[PDB]
Amino acid sequence: HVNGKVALVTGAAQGIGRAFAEALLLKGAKVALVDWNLEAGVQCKAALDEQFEPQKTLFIQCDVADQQQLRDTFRKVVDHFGRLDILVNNAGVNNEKNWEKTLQINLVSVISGTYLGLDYMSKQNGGEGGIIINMSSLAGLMPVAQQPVYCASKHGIVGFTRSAALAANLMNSGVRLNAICPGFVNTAILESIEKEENMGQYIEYKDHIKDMIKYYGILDPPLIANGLITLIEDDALNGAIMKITTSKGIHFQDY
Amino acid sequence: HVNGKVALVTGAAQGIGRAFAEALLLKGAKVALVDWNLEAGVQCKAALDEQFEPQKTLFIQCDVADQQQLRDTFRKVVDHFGRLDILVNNAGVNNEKNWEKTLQINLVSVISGTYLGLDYMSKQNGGEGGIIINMSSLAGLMPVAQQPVYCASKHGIVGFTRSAALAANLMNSGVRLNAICPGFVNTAILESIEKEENMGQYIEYKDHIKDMIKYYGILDPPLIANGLITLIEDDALNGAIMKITTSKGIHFQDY
Ligand SMILES: NC(=O)c1ccc[n+]([C@@H]2O[C@H](COP(=O)([O-])OP(=O)(O)OC[C@H]3O[C@@H](n4cnc5c(N)ncnc54)[C@H](O)[C@@H]3O)[C@@H](O)[C@H]2O)c1
Ligand SMILES: NC(=O)c1ccc[n+]([C@@H]2O[C@H](COP(=O)([O-])OP(=O)(O)OC[C@H]3O[C@@H](n4cnc5c(N)ncnc54)[C@H](O)[C@@H]3O)[C@@H](O)[C@H]2O)c1
Ligand SMILES: Cn1nc2cc(N3CCOc4cc(C(=O)N5CCC(F)(F)CC5)ccc43)ccn2c1=O
Ligand SMILES: Cn1nc2cc(N3CCOc4cc(C(=O)N5CCC(F)(F)CC5)ccc43)ccn2c1=O
Repeated sequence: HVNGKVALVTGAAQGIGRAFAEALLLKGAKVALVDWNLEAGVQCKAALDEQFEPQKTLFIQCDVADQQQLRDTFRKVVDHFGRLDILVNNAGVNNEKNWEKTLQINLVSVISGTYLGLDYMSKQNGGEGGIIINMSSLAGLMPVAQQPVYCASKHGIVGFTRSAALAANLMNSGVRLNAICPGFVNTAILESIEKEENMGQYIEYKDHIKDMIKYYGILDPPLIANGLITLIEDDALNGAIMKITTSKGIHFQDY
Repeated sequence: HVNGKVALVTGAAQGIGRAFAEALLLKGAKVALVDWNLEAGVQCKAALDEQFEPQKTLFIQCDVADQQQLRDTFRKVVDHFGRLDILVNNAGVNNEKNWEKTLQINLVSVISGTYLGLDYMSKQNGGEGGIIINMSSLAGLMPVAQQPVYCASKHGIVGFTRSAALAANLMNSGVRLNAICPGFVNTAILESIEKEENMGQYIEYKDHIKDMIKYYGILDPPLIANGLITLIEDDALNGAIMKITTSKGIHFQDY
């Protein structure tokens, strides 16, 4: 189901997004790597081009929270690769200080990107259907005392995705929407909990998170990519909230 | 436990917010009615003045989604009444068409209002503690096919409020933060499901909501206000997610 498909992955320069790009590439997708960090993107594209044919990937610099630029980016992806099959709204930040920007990136941009994915992929517009995967977190399901707004953002993604999936069935768009909710993942974002710039008033309680990181353990990005691929290959999965934890592996929130 | 306390209720001009204001007035609070609807707000305070003493209420016109107005409105309330004890972040809209505004109103404003509430009320800032109640919805706990962004916003409030409650404990702020998640309530917002202006692309699916309304029935605003009073009066309730249904009345989400 993945071979020959065109995926747009936001936040693809590193971490989970990069892992998605690699997993999709390994299974024969073409991937637009979309990220606001041009330097990390360049390095990512360089590394991918050592493992994959260059025609298989495209780097586009975009701040997903800039809606005009996001729209431009979708236009570029479809102009470059001719179609869109898979959208992964993966970009996210931890910033409890500039918390409005956290909401803009983590939630608003997931909704706007989702809506663009439906415009490009819905059968209602003559598309072939497709899949949209949105990156939530266990923080989308349970509280995080040291990051309430991050928590808010990931909760929003759960409710939004479950609802949009239901609406997709009703509209016969042919688009399946699912969300992934990882435990801690071994990526650079974990570093953010050390910085008053990112934690603001919550910086003083950062060691509680550091303890949870060690006691729950951390997930390898490839494992999340495995979850991604599962979602993409199983066309029964719509509205699914996929949980990935070190203890229970890849499973689902039941409602 | 309520007598002589100062309450700020957003969305106070009508609906659940008006019910909160009345319930609080009945229990001896002073209430700042904050709402963007000048006409409704003026008539609300006029109606309240016929039943309660005029000095117990202050109407302030404010778009809560305008953070500068919100901040200013907080300053005017505390200047007028001399302190803040109870913040009810109750304003919300249903608008899946200009869904960015819906997030600004339903989620951004709840967080910014909460943060303002804590600025005044936290012990660590020279406050004497108090309570913040956020208005979620059952849409904060489950999907709504015909209003995905409303759902996202209400989910956001649940994640935010449970998280901030835990933080308030860590920080010994002396503030309790709870959320209420009603089923359908007999207010003017129910009319919006009939309008393309509010429903946008989901307008064609509104009958499903209408069917749920007939299925579940409709709650009276005063019952919701009874839920508010329960939260204010019980100092053991922090991070509680109160559900109010026709079937079960006032109860709590168990996690
Ligand atoms: N790592 C974890 O523990 C964890 C757990 C649960 C969920 N998540 C979520 O997984 C997703 C991926 O994060 P990660 O762990 O790989 O972190 P990361 O910080 O290493 O990678 C995030 C990537 O997104 C990009 N990005 C951020 N804001 C952007 C914007 N406005 N426009 C474009 N690109 C932007 C960054 O430049 C970066 O390349 C995020 O949504 C994060 O919230 C992470
Ligand atoms: N009525 C329901 O079935 C139901 C169910 C669950 C939750 N809720 C929530 O209850 C709350 C109260 O809504 P309601 O049912 O009383 O509806 P309503 O439309 O009758 O009242 C909402 C009030 O909020 C005000 N408001 C809206 N946006 C504002 C803004 N930007 N700035 C200032 N004031 C603003 C409106 O002017 C109005 O007076 C909302 O948060 C709503 O989402 C309602
Ligand atoms: C059984 N079990 N339960 C849990 C609960 C987990 N939590 C609760 C605390 O905060 C979290 C944050 C994020 C999160 O998205 N992060 C980490 C902090 C950040 F880097 F800033 C942003 C990205 C994910 C999960 C959790 C984790 C593993 N867990 C597990 O294995
Ligand atoms: C057991 N049980 N389960 C449920 C589920 C309910 N739902 C799911 C569908 O949508 C909702 C919307 C709102 C909501 O906040 N609204 C209504 C629509 C609006 F006017 F536009 C905005 C404000 C509230 C609840 C529900 C309702 C009662 N329920 C019950 O009693």
